[PDB]
Amino acid sequence: QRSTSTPNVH
Amino acid sequence: QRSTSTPNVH
Amino acid sequence: GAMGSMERASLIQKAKLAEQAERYEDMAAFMKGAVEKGEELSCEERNLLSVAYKNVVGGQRAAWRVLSSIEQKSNEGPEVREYREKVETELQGVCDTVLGLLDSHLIKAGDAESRVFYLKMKGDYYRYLAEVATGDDKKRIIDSARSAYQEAMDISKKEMPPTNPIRLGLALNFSVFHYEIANSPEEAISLAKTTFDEAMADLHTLSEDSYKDSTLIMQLLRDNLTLWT
Amino acid sequence: GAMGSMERASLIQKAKLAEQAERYEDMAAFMKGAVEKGEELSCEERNLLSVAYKNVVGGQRAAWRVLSSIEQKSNEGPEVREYREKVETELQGVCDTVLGLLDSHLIKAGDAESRVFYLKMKGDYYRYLAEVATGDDKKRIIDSARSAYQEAMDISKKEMPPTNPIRLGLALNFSVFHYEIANSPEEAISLAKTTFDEAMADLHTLSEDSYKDSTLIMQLLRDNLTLWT
Ligand SMILES: *CC(=O)NCC1CCN(S(=O)(=O)c2ccc(Cl)c(F)c2)CC1
Ligand SMILES: *CC(=O)NCC1CCN(S(=O)(=O)c2ccc(Cl)c(F)c2)CC1
Ligand SMILES: [Cl-]
Ligand SMILES: [Cl-]
Ligand SMILES: [Cl-]
Ligand SMILES: [Cl-]
Ligand SMILES: [Mg+2]
Ligand SMILES: [Mg+2]
Ligand SMILES: [Mg+2]
Ligand SMILES: [Mg+2]
Ligand SMILES: [Mg+2]
Ligand SMILES: [Mg+2]
Ligand SMILES: [Mg+2]
Ligand SMILES: [Mg+2]
Repeated sequence: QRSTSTPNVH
Repeated sequence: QRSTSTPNVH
Repeated sequence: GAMGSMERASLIQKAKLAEQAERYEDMAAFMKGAVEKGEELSCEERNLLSVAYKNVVGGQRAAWRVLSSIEQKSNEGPEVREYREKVETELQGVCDTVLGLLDSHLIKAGDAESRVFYLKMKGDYYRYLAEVATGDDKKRIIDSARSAYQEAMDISKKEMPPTNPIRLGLALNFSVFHYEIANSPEEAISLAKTTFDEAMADLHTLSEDSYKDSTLIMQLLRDNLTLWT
Repeated sequence: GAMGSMERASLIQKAKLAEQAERYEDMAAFMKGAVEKGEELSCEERNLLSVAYKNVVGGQRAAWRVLSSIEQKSNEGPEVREYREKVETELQGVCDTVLGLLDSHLIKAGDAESRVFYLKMKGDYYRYLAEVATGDDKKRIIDSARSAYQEAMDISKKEMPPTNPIRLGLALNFSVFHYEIANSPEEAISLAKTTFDEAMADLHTLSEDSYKDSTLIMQLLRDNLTLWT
């Protein structure tokens, strides 16, 4: 399981 | 809601 | 072609890698190169070809439908129409590619299974062209789709048991044609019903290596019948 | 360019249509054309650019990861490596396109918000190049990513409140860099922790028009810290 980066929103 | 056609499998 | 220098077996292997990677345009390109080697496709390879192009064109159809709906809601600037026409042209180019492979290489001769599958595919991609067509074209494409489906139907009823998944998938898609494209809901409903009823009457013909596919389509026939009644 | 003849406003409008249609390559092309008009981007437009390219490159990264995993499991024919190299080259071309727009057009001068966002974007796309890089290149790309992130960090701590979503998103991605690329888990953990703790200490600075974004990133910082401890 990899680290979470900033996701896409809006 | 539209009709369902053959889906993708395998 | 772009795939002309690659071994057929390598093209098949890479199509399978592209499916695993969910790179369906790549997968379709690899499978096109494999078809262009001029040998027949096995059942497994026909499935790769089918899955690849159906994924590519399905995303195009779904995009076209979003933009077309925005376009019609704005009829109650040219940008929406222009962008819809751009997606439309791309979709038609993919359908033209598939129909060209079918006519140039695939439809012949051969398995009854394979002959029915390619004619069903021809019906499908003419149907996708018919979803976005108008005018003098649209009537041409609709008769082309019907003729392909109807020939596939005749062969399938002659040569395949009523639970065969190609037979069922073809009958499912032909009824969707009747309902959604030809505006013949009674035709669609009677085809869906007799297809399902005949599969249940001869349920014993399910095949060990494909029965999950068969029963999936039977359920889809029943879902369409509930939707249509 | 392919978008050179289209009005900037039409390019923005079509990017929004392409997002609605989930045509992210089209959306990225439209946004590239808009950037190339040479005017600054608003916050809304920066989001379109960000969403578009992140979608394009995210699908490439996920495909690369599938193929790379198959490649390593087969080290315990050339087709897997070849196809992995083909996806890799495409990914690098997208990152080169984004980095070129940043350096050619976007990074200047301007909002502290906007300056931080573009430097964070530069860090991200160097990081994506670093995920697939080796050798004399890899060290070059890693320092490039760090330098971009570190400059963005300095500006953000000077000019933005600790709950600002660009500030938080940057700090989140910089810590992922430390953990996954630079192999500095203590650096990553200490950055994630102080970022989250400082946002909670100054929770009152949440903005009415962006607080859902801020609290999403704070939770992602906490998820990474749980994963890393
Ligand atoms: C042996 C062979 O030709 N295999 C290729 C398959 C045959 C069936 N088609 S189909 O599109 O008719 C179909 C797809 C999914 C499901 Cl669940 C079906 F029952 C049929 C695909 C290619
Ligand atoms: C005003 C402005 O510049 N808007 C553009 C946004 C700024 C934030 N970034 S981000 O990538 O840092 C980000 C993305 C998602 C979420 Cl939930 C964030 F909190 C930050 C995107 C572009
Ligand atoms: Cl357009
Ligand atoms: Cl007959
Ligand atoms: Cl390749
Ligand atoms: Cl400073
Ligand atoms: Mg060959
Ligand atoms: Mg109006
Ligand atoms: Mg037209
Ligand atoms: Mg033979
Ligand atoms: Mg302009
Ligand atoms: Mg081995
Ligand atoms: Mg390489
Ligand atoms: Mg100004």
